[PDB]
Amino acid sequence: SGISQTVIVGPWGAK
Amino acid sequence: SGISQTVIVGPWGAK
Amino acid sequence: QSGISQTVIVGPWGAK
Amino acid sequence: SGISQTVIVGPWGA
Amino acid sequence: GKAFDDGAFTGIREINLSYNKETAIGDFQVVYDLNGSPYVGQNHKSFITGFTPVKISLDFPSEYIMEVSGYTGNVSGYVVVRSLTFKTNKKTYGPYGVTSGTPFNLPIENGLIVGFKGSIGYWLDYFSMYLSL
Amino acid sequence: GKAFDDGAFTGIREINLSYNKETAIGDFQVVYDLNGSPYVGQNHKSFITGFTPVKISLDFPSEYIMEVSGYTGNVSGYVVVRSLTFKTNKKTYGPYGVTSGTPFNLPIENGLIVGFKGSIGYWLDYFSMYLSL
Amino acid sequence: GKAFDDGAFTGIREINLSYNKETAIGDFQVVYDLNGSPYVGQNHKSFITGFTPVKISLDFPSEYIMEVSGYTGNVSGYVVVRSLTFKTNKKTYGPYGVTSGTPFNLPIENGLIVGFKGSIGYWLDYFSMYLSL
Amino acid sequence: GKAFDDGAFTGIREINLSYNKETAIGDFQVVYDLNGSPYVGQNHKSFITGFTPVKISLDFPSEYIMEVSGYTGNVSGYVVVRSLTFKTNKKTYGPYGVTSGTPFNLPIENGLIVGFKGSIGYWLDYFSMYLSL
Ligand SMILES: Cc1cc(=O)oc2cc(O[C@H]3O[C@H](CO)[C@H](O)[C@H](O)[C@H]3O)ccc12
Ligand SMILES: Cc1cc(=O)oc2cc(O[C@H]3O[C@H](CO)[C@H](O)[C@H](O)[C@H]3O)ccc12
Ligand SMILES: Cc1cc(=O)oc2cc(O[C@H]3O[C@H](CO)[C@H](O)[C@H](O)[C@H]3O)ccc12
Ligand SMILES: Cc1cc(=O)oc2cc(O[C@H]3O[C@H](CO)[C@H](O)[C@H](O)[C@H]3O)ccc12
Repeated sequence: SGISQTVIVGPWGAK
Repeated sequence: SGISQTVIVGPWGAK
Repeated sequence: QSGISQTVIVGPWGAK
Repeated sequence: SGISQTVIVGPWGA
Repeated sequence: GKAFDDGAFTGIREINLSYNKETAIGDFQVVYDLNGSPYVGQNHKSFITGFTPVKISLDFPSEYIMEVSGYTGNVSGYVVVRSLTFKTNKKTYGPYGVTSGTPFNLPIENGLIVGFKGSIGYWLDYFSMYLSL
Repeated sequence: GKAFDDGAFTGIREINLSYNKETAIGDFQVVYDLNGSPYVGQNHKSFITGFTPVKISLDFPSEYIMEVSGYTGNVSGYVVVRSLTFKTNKKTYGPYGVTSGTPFNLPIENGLIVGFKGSIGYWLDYFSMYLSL
Repeated sequence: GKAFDDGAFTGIREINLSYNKETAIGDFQVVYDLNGSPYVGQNHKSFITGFTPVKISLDFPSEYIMEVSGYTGNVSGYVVVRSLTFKTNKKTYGPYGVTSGTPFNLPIENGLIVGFKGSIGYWLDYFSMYLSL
Repeated sequence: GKAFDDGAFTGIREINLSYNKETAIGDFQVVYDLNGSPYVGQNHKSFITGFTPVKISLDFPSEYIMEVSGYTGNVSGYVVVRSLTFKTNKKTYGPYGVTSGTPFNLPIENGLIVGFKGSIGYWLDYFSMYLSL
């Protein structure tokens, strides 16, 4: 796909 | 510099 | 998706 | 710095 | 709660949040950097009011966040983010909100927080962070 | 020419450029993706006018650029980008301009063009591309 | 302790660690992937012996870690990593060690752990992780 | 010819290639950096002999490649890489080979070449570069 990706960390909190 | 970089998370623990 | 980390790659130059 | 970096290739042209 | 996702940007210029010490984090909004200019993110508001406002204005790009930490816990039967702290290379902002429940912390040795996503009901239910070089 | 630098975004939705058969590429403007919404880039305009406008509308996000090619050459004493072609996974757009002089090409095996920078005087003098995953 | 830094690789094939049910994490070694082939990392050893070894063998590349969690706290007057758990998209490995002290956890929504660094004396003193797409 | 793919590393320490002043590039081999240690890449050998070797030893990590350029053209009826030049922040190495046919160039404004892949028969058929921050 033509969409750039980034690292994401988390989530913290509720489900 | 000629050294490749990367995201680093932490440290957890002492110090 | 995968346990394999990804890298930009440019090219190729030469025969296609 | 606080500014995110990206690979940049070129320039072409001059 | 209502999910939000700001996506990723070039950096962070300011964070406006709110909290109540009886409960948890309420509102959350961020002015990001986008290629050199301020980008005013949407204000993700609690469904209620009564919160104390906090404005964390960073000396961008000299100043950047090196650690985000906080507490999650049960408020009135809901697991929510009760407190947040933002440490930069210049000083510490927070804690905001009561430091009770289960701690978490994300120190960054190399790299930048460049975006936030999450969900806010009466309180900030959960959040995640985009990281980049 | 006047230097320009859009910086980096999430992807590309449309490219608008202009060219003249007698000379070289004139104006250049990109509609980027930014976190799933369109972001209309600055329009980088020539100091002069009379060029033929072209609009390349990509079917974002399934369509993306895989190769950018062109020619540089002398026009009225200036070395400029005389021609551009943009190849996507779907089709080829171009060449636009004059295919004379020295060729260049950047094919991409893995990754995405997410921004442009360069300089425009009477014509597009040169340009570079931001690449990301 | 002795500091160690494996640097960054292409992903993770195995983790070998050791622990003691009364104390903390002792030894830590990783078999990384490097460009589709195993790379056997340095074995980072505690100054003492007597630990229970565990081998965590991942079905690389389809199985990868999505969360690292554990506890830090005091052992003989030193803050050390008392417990670790590694959650993949397939299974949970752990907890190994003693689950008391202060919890921490790094869930990953997008991206991979590609390296570890840290320090080990009698026990794992601290550690960080390299993250990458 | 025979495909090769070194993968991606942390940097480049040395490039050992061979070429013929009357034909194209033949053998290609790279000593990479891998987290501070030299990584001796496989030697990718031409199917034939009669080349002149060259050793490009970089002052890693202070010296690094800023532009790869060269020429592709016909040799015995095959489109091959006829010539290569490596410019670093310190000096220029090359041209090696025959400076004829269709030019190409990959200048880098930000980032690093961290790997090569390609194919070699009697001469270097084609190649690609891994780029990273
Ligand atoms: C404290 C309290 C008082 C009240 O009258 O109603 C609610 C309703 C709540 O639910 C919403 O907020 C939650 C926490 O942020 C969660 O998002 C839930 O899905 C929402 O419905 C919470 C607290 C109340
Ligand atoms: C008077 C005149 C006539 C002509 O045909 O071209 C030019 C170009 C000029 O320069 C501007 O465009 C250049 C090529 O793109 C370059 O960027 C320069 O820096 C611009 O000022 C000026 C006058 C012309
Ligand atoms: C339990 C115990 C008993 C003893 O006689 O000496 C030590 C020394 C210790 O310190 C070493 O391990 C620490 C935690 O891993 C830390 O690395 C320190 O720098 C080491 O020298 C620990 C325990 C002892
Ligand atoms: C000069 C020459 C003479 C001949 O009889 O056969 C060949 C075959 C060649 O092919 C090999 O090298 C090519 C270019 O490097 C390409 O890789 C091909 O797939 C190889 O088989 C080359 C030269 C010849």
